[PDB]
Amino acid sequence: VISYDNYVTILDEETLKAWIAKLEKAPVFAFATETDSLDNISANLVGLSFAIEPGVAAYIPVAHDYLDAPDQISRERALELLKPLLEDEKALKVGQNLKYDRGILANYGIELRGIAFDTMLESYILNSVAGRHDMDSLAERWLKHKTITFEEIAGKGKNQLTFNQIALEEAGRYAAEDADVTLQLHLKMWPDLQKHKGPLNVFENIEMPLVPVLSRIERNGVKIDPKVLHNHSEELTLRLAELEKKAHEIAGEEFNLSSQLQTILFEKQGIKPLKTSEEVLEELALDYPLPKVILEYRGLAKLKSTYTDKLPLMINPKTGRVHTSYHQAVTATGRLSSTDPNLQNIPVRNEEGRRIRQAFIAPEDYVIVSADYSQIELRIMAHLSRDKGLLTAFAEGKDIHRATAAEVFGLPLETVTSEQRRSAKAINFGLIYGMSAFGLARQLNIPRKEAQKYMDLYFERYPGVLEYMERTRAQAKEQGYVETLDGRRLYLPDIKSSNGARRAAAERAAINAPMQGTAADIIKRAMIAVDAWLQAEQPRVRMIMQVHDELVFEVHKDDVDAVAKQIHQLMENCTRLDVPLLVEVGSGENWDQAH
DNA sequence: GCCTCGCGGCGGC
DNA sequence: GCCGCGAGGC
Ligand SMILES: [Zn+2]
Repeated sequence: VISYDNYVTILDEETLKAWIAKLEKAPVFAFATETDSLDNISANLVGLSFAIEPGVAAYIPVAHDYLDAPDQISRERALELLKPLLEDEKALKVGQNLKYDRGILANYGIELRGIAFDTMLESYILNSVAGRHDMDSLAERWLKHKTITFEEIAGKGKNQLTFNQIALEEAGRYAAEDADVTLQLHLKMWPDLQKHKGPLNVFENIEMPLVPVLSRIERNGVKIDPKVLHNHSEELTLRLAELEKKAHEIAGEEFNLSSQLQTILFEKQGIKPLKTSEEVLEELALDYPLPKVILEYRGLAKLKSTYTDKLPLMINPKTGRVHTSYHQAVTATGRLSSTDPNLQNIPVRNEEGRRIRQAFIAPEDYVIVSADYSQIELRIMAHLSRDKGLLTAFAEGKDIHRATAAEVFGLPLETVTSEQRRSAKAINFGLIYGMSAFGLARQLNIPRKEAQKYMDLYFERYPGVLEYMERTRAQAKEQGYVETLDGRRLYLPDIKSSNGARRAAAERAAINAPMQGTAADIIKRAMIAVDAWLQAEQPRVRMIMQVHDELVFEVHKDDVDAVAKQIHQLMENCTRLDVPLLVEVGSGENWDQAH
């Protein structure tokens, strides 16, 4: 197993100073933080652990307070001896999700500075789709070492012990083993990473410097107005009733129900539909009423609970603000998923979604400033296909949907019917998602091979797009992956799936990911760029959220004119300067007003 | 306290 | 590409 004889628990200053001297001369050192809660802003540090060499790791208890607990170094002293090591940029620390550890250390006025290697990210940059990137999983994968899962030394459920209650030597067993494994994992992964500059560059210059900016954004969080949501909740209740009523105008009783089960699904028999919702029961049809009205219902109920009713319950008591959680190593293409307030999931073009964005308030004398990337994936696609047509559309500011419509439908720009710009929009966005022709016919759902004819007309006027496409489908099967403009690799194991039906999903994915991924890398770079500028100049502005391509700030009303200008300089410049970039900036007293 | 289906999650303690 | 939480039958 692992226990009390491996790692040392440091309960006295003399030993601690000895360990600091060796940390001062180590090339890189690991390190962990042990707390009494996962809330990075309300958690109290309970102990730390460091490992300098496989097997050589120790635990330092500072705040264990159970019945009759042994005397320990105080948190204050342990930290004042550890602080200069912790803030020394020349001291390269290694850890598993060092964003947490940065936040906790930030709570004591300590700015963690040697954030050199984060194992969870090395895993993610090594292979995005390889599997779960949590340490227990990396331990079985990279080292076949079954670790001590947290649940063992703390218990499960309600009477789960928090770390400070857990006995000094058991705590030590987990925390020091953690520190040690983290280091061994770094020792396996960093070599492989160094192999080939694509991935290594993303790690070195996007992924790792982003970690402390993500701890800043979460700890800033957002200010929300619980009143506005409550009004929209009463209203959402009302609206559900109609659906309930409108839903029932298309049928039925009977009911016991609602809500799912055999009750709504019953009608798949007599309300003659083809035959687990959102999904199946393709109403992709105008009528039948049942798989249409109950979808309008599920959607607003969702909206109601998930946002309108949960957002008021998530205000942090210490800050009076909501702190969304950004997960850096979870999506397959390189994007950031926000959870708890999952900003990505609030509907952009919907009337009930525009109310939610109104709840996000700018504090007194501050306004919300939004900076969004103007359809960057199409500008990225334009850059990946070397198609002079698309390049020029963007060069002289032509609305690409209308210019594309003028070429595809062979007609003068000035007279483009809006009826044609829509058909041009569908195709254009289609190619970004690697839309398999029928995809167009089902998105712009009403034509058949007319879409096929459309694709022909677009590729004849824009050959570069399918040049791009074939080249990508090629390197996809060939190498087993596709890379973004900087080197991020999506590994596609099923591109060669021996006609495994949706092997073609990997083909789609192959054309999709380079665009999604380069956009993602571009935003991360912009984030790093802006944050840097904030840490140096410290203007009255805080970066409060990031979602889908826009970055939301909270700039002081007086300073907005220069700040919106700086964002405009930073973002479309020290980012992917080889793509033609446009960032739209808005200001309003709330997120939607700034949109 | 128990089972199955449907939507939103995956790190850190 | 696999796990969880929450609702409805019960
Ligand atoms: Zn930890």
